[PDB]
Amino acid sequence: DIVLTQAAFSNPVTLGASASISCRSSKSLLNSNGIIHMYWYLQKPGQSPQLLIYQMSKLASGAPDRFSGSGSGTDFTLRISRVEAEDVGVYYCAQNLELPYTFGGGTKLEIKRADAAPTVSIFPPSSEQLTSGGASVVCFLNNFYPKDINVKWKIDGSERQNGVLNSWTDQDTKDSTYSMSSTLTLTKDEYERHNSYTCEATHKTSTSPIVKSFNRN
Amino acid sequence: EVQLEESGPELVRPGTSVKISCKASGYTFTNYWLGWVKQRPGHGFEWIGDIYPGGVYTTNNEKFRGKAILTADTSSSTAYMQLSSLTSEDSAVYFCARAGGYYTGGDYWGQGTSVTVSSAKTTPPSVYPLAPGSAAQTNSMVTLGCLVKGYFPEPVTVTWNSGSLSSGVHTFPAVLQSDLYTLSSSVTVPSSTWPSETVTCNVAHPASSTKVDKKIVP
Ligand SMILES: [Zn+2]
Ligand SMILES: [Zn+2]
Repeated sequence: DIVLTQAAFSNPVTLGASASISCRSSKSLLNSNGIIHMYWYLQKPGQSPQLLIYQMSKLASGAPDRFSGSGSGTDFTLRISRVEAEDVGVYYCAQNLELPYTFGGGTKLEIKRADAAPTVSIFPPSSEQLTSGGASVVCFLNNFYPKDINVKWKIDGSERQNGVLNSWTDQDTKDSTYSMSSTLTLTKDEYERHNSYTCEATHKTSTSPIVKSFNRN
Repeated sequence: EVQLEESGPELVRPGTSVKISCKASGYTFTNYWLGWVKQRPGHGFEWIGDIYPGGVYTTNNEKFRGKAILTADTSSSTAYMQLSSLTSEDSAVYFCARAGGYYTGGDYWGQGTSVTVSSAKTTPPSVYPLAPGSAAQTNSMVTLGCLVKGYFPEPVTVTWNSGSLSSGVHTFPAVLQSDLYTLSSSVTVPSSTWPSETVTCNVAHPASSTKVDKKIVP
């Protein structure tokens, strides 16, 4: 298998600044026919891949000329002359010199933006859920930066680790923030035995966590 | 406009076979290679094989020997990929792509086909409204949401006001647990406009041929 090695992440890049992403192949991708079988693709969250560069340095149709590629035939570089917020996604190198054709593991491009505190909203279980014997307490933590965040749930003041389900968005293509959802799922029986429910977010924008809570009574 | 239109989401039982398709238009079908790639949830890409409909010629990834077979119907400008002896390892989104020409890469891509390989039964989602009230929610903007719980398989489609509300929406990736998926979606609108301006989430689950609309009321 020809192995293409790429870093999993980029350092955060300031909006409007240049960036570079590298790929190293375990074998030269230049043919005897003079063709270099190296391609760069971009996949944005929830989208199909897009070709950016073909034959190491040729600009694909439909790709903006902010993108360029170069290399030695063994080592390759994708450059972005001025990064845009919409460029966030995973960049893959790929080869079709030899069978089987293979891809690099992809490099995530991250945009650096100003720090932003999460907007935190908490929601008790709906009546409809309770009727089915379930009780989910939902906490949304929206539009924060940077992505590093920790959420803690407390019931009657005591940390609960059980029954939590977390989900995170990719970096937003417009405002370059992140969002997260955390759901504490209890049974109605247990939910109705306690009173206070608390969602606590630890983020670099605050010494004390951001706390949202409610009382069942 | 070159278009590659793939077949819809599949839920199939292990050990069976599935045949997914890619309908091409906008160019001479027989003049270009079409390829297929696999993307497992959270992972990279794996190349499966290429087919040249004017041949018919194929080039294949031997990692999939016996498992994948590529065909093309010149009469309908459709390429097919058949996957057999399925297991959960075959659960993935499969993409078809057109090769632009002489080693110029995959220039046009299909939208992908989600294949889930499982013994679990299809289950419609329960959709619960997330409304503020037990704690004045901030001051200029208000956040609402929907909790989509207990469905199988992926995917669901979430919109707000049938798609007319899109700014300020966050739909979170589903998480699987106990053989069922749970997803959440929030929407943030001006405080002065809810509830005067109604807000409703629409959750479509094509696998169960179910859609549910939940209006968010105070
Ligand atoms: Zn947002
Ligand atoms: Zn208890």
